[PDB]
Amino acid sequence: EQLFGRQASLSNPRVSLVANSGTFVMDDGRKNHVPAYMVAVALGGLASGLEIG
Amino acid sequence: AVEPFPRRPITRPHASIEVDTSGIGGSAGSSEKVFCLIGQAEGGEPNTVYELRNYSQAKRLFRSGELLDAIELAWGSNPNYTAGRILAMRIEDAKPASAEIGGLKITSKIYGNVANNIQVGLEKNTLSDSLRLRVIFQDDRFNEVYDNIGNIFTIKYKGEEANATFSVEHDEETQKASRLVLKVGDQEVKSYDLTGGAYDYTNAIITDINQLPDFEAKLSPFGDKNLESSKLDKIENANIKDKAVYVKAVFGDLEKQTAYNGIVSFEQLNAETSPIKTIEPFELTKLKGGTNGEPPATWADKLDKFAHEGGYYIVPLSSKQSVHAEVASFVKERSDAGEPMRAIVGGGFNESKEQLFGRQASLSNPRVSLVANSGTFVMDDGRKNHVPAYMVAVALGGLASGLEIGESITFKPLRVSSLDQIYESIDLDELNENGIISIEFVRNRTNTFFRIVDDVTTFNDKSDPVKAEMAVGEANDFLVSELKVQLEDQFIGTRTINTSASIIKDFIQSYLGRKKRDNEIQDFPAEDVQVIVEGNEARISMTVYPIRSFKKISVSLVYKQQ
Repeated sequence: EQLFGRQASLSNPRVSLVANSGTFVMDDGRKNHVPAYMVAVALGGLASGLEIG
Repeated sequence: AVEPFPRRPITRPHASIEVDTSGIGGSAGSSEKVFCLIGQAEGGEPNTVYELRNYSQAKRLFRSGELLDAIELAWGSNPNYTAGRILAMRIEDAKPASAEIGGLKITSKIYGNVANNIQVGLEKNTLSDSLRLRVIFQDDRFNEVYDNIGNIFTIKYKGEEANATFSVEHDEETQKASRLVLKVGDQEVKSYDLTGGAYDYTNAIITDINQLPDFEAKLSPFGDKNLESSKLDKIENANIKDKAVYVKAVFGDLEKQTAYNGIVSFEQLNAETSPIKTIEPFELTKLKGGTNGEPPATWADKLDKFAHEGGYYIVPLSSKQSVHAEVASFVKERSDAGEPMRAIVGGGFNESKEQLFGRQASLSNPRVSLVANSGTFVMDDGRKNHVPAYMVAVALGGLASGLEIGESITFKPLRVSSLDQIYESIDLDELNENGIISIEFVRNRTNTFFRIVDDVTTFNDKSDPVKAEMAVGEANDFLVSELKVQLEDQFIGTRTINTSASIIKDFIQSYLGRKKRDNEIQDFPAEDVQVIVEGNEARISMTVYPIRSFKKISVSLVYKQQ
């Protein structure tokens, strides 16, 4: 519902809203539990690597 | 014709798999020609012709009936000679079912007695001052629900002034409500006529109201609501300073969403110049008045519907002699008009050969062939059905549709499980000599076949193959028709500045030579062509030898010593 609240406030094709939050295992073996905007980086880093098509 | 069903909109990318007793069934194969059928059939629009490419569409639209069984025979009779595309129209003049409750006239997209099993109802959503809808079609178990119906956006006035009022006016001449005015403290800021122009959409109104420093119009997230302004509802003096003032288009929201329902159409009840009966919640109630009607005494109007459709083969699923005459007259008309066709007919169970001769005596036409045998077929789901001849006629029609133009149905096998009567050699000869097409049984060491003995039309004379053998006549038919239409395009259709008789003669000879190079025709006389031109008209005459098939073999044996 809060996600829909953000959707209600914001509806723009130039932006996408990610909902899930999780944890990542990183260098040195440390695993960090992080908010969604860190997941957003993973989506952004992925999309950056993918080709245009 | 019309390919009725477009895509279903989808929501998510996924793969789903579900066990079932039955599959998707047959499929239309590549074909030069098209196959037309008429018969008893539940579902679909009466007096409308539908094109089918797959058995799934036939199930989805022609929900049940002997017609749907006929399609299965057409594509299931032989995988090698699978029948081509299909044109179908239901004989029964079914009716829709209707419900008129709660300010709404509700009618069924489905036509027939099934339509009365549709239930639709509205409910009041106390949580958001809105109406709610549910649609259930119990036979197909199709359940649909809509919520927050009618409410688009909310307005709040934020200033300290005593009173803010929201008003919408009504036009009685057309029953529309096309004004929306915001007033605060007996002073007006703006007024939006909802009759197009400046504020055609509610989107602009929301933008307009939001610009006002003392107001905010906020979009409801429950369902896309960008309706045109004219669809807003009658509203009279709503206090904008309060917690929430709703802007409502009850029918407009219903009109958009309900268009996507697969079962129902909605109309807004006019009272019985009468004002609008208010759309209000009501119990989920059955639709009523949907029936199958009765078939017409004459099928001529139905057959006239197929003119200019290109279906070479047409089969009526009936045994009535008068109906057969109607088709024969209709086919005769189309052939002269420039649309050649062939009709396949067969009536009743185990009908007497004398009665077959009675039909032959009444009817002798090269454009039609009469099938005598009746039998039973094993079909999908393991059910085996014992059926009249006109269902066998479909198998012949479906077979002939799959075969190439130059190849006859003669002697080809058939999958029919069994036949009512097993004609003897003499019995078969009498039928074939009298222009009756029949089925023959043979037995291998451990195999059994049902074969089509030969191609013969009701026309009896053996003198002219084109009259007798439909395969030969069909080859001539497609040859001429394909030639003329091409010729029309080059000279009549396309802008031609000049033309001579000899030029036409060369073009004709070029066309025929190409056919021989494709093996479509075996031989012909090159010098026999004639061309005459007379003002705006030209006469063309030519001859081509029909193909001859292999019929008789006689053998004798001699035993000897050593």
